[PDB]
Amino acid sequence: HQVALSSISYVGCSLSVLCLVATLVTFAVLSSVSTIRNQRYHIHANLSFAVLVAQVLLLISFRLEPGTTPCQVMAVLLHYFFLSAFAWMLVEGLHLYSMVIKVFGSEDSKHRYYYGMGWGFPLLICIISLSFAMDSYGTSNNCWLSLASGAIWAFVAPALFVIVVNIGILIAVTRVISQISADSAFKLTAKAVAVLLPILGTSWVFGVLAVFQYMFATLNSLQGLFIFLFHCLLNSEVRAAFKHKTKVWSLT
Amino acid sequence: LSAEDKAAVERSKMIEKQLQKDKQVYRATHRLLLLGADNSGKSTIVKQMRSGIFETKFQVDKVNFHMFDVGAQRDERRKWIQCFNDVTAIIFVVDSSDYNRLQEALNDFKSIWNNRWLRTISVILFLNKQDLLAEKVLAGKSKIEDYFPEFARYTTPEDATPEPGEDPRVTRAKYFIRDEFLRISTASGDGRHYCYPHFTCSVDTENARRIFNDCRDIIQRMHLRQYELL
Amino acid sequence: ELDQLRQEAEQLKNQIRDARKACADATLSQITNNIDPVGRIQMRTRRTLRGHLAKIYAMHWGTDSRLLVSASQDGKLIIWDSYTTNKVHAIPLRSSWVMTCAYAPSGNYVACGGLDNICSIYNLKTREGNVRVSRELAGHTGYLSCCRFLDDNQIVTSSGDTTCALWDIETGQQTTTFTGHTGDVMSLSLAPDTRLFVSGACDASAKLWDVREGMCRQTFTGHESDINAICFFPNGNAFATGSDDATCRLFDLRADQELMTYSHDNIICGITSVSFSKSGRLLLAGYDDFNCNVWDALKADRAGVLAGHDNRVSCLGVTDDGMAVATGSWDSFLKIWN
Amino acid sequence: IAQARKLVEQLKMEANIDRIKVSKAAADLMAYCEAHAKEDPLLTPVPASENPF
Amino acid sequence: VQLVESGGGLVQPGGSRKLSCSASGFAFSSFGMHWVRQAPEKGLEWVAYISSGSGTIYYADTVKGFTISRDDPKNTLFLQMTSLRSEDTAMYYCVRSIYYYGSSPFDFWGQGTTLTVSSDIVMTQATSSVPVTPGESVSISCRSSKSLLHSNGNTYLYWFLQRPGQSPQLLIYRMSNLASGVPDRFSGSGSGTAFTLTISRLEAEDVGVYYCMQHLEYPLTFGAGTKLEL
Ligand SMILES: CC1=CC(=O)C[C@@H]2CC[C@H]3[C@@H]4CC[C@H](O)[C@@]4(C)CC[C@@H]3[C@@]12C
Repeated sequence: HQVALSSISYVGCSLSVLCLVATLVTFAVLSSVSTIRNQRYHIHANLSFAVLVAQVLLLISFRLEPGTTPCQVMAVLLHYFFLSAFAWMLVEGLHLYSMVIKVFGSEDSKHRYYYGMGWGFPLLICIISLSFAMDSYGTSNNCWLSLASGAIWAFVAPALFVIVVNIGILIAVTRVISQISADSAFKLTAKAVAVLLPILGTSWVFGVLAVFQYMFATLNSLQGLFIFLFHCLLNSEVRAAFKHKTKVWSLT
Repeated sequence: LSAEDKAAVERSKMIEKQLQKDKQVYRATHRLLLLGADNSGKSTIVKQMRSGIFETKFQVDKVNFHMFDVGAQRDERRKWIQCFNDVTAIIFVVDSSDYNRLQEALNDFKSIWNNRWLRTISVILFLNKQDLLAEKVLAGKSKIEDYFPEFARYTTPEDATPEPGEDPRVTRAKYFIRDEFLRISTASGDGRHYCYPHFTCSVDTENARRIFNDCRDIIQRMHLRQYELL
Repeated sequence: ELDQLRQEAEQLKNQIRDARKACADATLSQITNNIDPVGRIQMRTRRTLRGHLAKIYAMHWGTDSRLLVSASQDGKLIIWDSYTTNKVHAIPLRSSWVMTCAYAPSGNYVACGGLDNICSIYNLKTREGNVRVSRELAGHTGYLSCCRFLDDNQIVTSSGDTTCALWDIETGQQTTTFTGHTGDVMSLSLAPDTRLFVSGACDASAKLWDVREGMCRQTFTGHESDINAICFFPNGNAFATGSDDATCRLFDLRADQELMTYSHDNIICGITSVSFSKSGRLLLAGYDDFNCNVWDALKADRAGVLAGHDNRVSCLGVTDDGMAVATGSWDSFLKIWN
Repeated sequence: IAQARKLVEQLKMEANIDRIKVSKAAADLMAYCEAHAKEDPLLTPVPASENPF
Repeated sequence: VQLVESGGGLVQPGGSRKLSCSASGFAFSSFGMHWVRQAPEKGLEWVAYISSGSGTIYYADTVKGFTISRDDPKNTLFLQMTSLRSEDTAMYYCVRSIYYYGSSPFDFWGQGTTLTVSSDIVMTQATSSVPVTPGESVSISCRSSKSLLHSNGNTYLYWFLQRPGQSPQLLIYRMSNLASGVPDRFSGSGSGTAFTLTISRLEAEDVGVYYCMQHLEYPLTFGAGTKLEL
């Protein structure tokens, strides 16, 4: 029954907006401390903005009257915003792999492929999808991409690929976490999985699979909540930066 | 601005470009502080892979390592070690043949492990008398219980690995020293820095490989801790 | 015998302490409780200088109050133009662990040194157009901690070999050697007349030396830990010493005393650098809590705080005209406040 | 041996310096700070006209 | 310190010549370079400038589209002449000039090579035949159509000396600072829009032609050229 899958999604996605706004605000406020000037926090902030604009757009989606005039631009901007989000999850996964598995040659700056994989390739994919077929963006009933034709593949092929890689990389990063924990084995690995759930997007597999619909909604509506919790509140670096900047503003 | 001010700005930009180029090299080179003792074979380890400070630059898997032997300095260290708050590892070399100067070596790991400006810095342990240790313990002149009591109340741990089969009473001899150093390095600073032990000889090769592996592990742990992983 | 010599030394020390106590009539606080307060001094970061690769360990102000020298333990010596945040010079170093730098009063030479045991004098005014190592000074069996320029040809250094040394640059030899320190000397301050200089060491002491062929004139004690900063008063009749016991102390050259202590119960970190304002009313000290504190040098109380740094503040300086205060910290940043 | 003699001579050298009262040279600091106070930019913030920064 | 050059001679009006300048004992890769022309029995004029490295190149209103390039590894500054108009039959002098705070632009000059061919702040130096005797005092005056006083309080007047059969030598930079290795008897004073150069106790080595330069706007203008006939 599509009576609770809408309310749960709406409340989760609404809390997501506030949490991601807080995430970007705090990342901009603590952008002067040297510990939050790396490619990692660039990826975090960019993914935060992408998911924010995707979820705001979906909230507007749930109420916008279908048609052709607003619906088309809305739909196109809800592909280069749930694809840019996915590409930024892939960038986060690749950075994690080039930081925990291949530990050397990582401090070097590579702010060219990351901003090319995210905010880049999504634009090219959306351009080619619009060129191939534009009427498939309007659909009917609910305003989304065509979950009736092959146009959805232009979203499900880039996504399912990333989810696969972000799974395999995750496995690697868990295995190392196992070996390091094999110097509490079930405690550290579980926390690592929980921390990697929001950025790696491994909670989206239920989207490919689909009771599971409720799990999908409750897991990928609070994605921003999880990002805010595990990368803006429970992160020791951000906490120390916030403490230092608050002390600075208190004394200044 | 004037012409001579625009040209000064351009000179500053060129200096910044060169500085960027140098920072790329600096961030890709892992600085190690080689801190041993007079009896230790650090002066031979540096020679095998080869006043003030002595820089030794090597490279194993296309990765640059820069060891820094502290030379003509005084007998106190609590001051210049602050300059090594950003190094990847401290390579501590101990000679195992000299049991007499091992308690003194013992009360120098504690001065490094439990000293500030070094809580994020790990220590790579090089016990560098393995052949000499075997030569001493195969004879009867060497007596671990004599210099160090409570040796009898200790057995080779289940996690032991005689390399060429080694020889009994030798593996325990190495592992007593290993366990003593690791006990000094265990009950303090949990979750910020770790000690990596390695048995080695002065002429032994693959010592650079051991340093490479330990640096890989240290950087891996630091990067994991940058995330909220562990 | 040895016991007799020890007894004589103890008697001499007790006599010195008794003379100091007898000469102690009034403290600085009693003769300053009436002067109006300096108010809440609020400076702000005007220019922030960036470009260094690693921790900044020393900096010095040129005599023109415009040029700056900063030493970074990546092996770099950068000469900045503080007015226009411009990089005038970038000198690479043979070593990479530099703990001191100095600007010559003329501005033609720059001093450098560190764990390499050698004081390097670089010439900034060659006809070839590139800064070149003009003279390497060897003779120190320990790390150089501080170097200062008397003129274009004489240099003064303090080293980890518990000694200071006055060098003739042309000959490259030690014209004079100052001994009497039982620990690493970390900082030394030149007097304005350039005839005397103080030097603080890790034996919780600061000694006054006469440059013109002299020895230790006075010794000053009272710090509970290592002194790692020092600065003369503009009159040259007093100096401030900072130690890693969260204390900056003022000593008077004419009385062999500790005039005042600048400590707060809420500061527990060390003090890395110390400096004075042009008028002597303000004492500036950088601390290990990433903070810089400015103190009313007459009435010992906190006057203001400069808190813009994200790591340990290492070096401090005040221009010759008192226009600005430059602070270099371990985040590879120098900040100008006024 | 020689170190003890050097220390004795050093302590003898610093024990024969004419020391002035702390009451004086404490008001001298106040006098030098009352003067030159108009010449201290950090004490009284000079307006933006005379401020290179 | 040598800044020689070659590549001149007799060129037909066809407009095709390459002319290069080789520097030795320099930091040529860190120093700006200038090409300065001098017509036969006439005054000086500024041709071209290349900054440290490259990326900042200027030309005159006459030589624009006389390209100029650099070769750092070989220490060679190149000038390509695409036209051979009869007005370009001037001696060409290389000039070394570095621009940082406190620098002395136009420090060292090469030795000109003659190639005979078959907004604009005006500098006025009216007097050109000042008669003097050894041991007397001379005063030359130059005037600026604009104000050579930027808001940073740095006047930008330059005084140069060219003895007969010799390359110009720097005398005064920024109207007040004496060049390195010149007699202290020279001095420069001014207040803007009008400046003077005073020589005290002329010692018979000061006889030559004196020139004034602006360095406010990169179109660099020369003075008429005052000659001390002695
Ligand atoms: C399938 C599909 C294609 C699009 O190009 C954008 C569409 C946006 C809405 C999105 C919709 C919102 C909540 C639903 O669970 C979910 C995820 C089903 C898949 C839809 C998308 C992602």
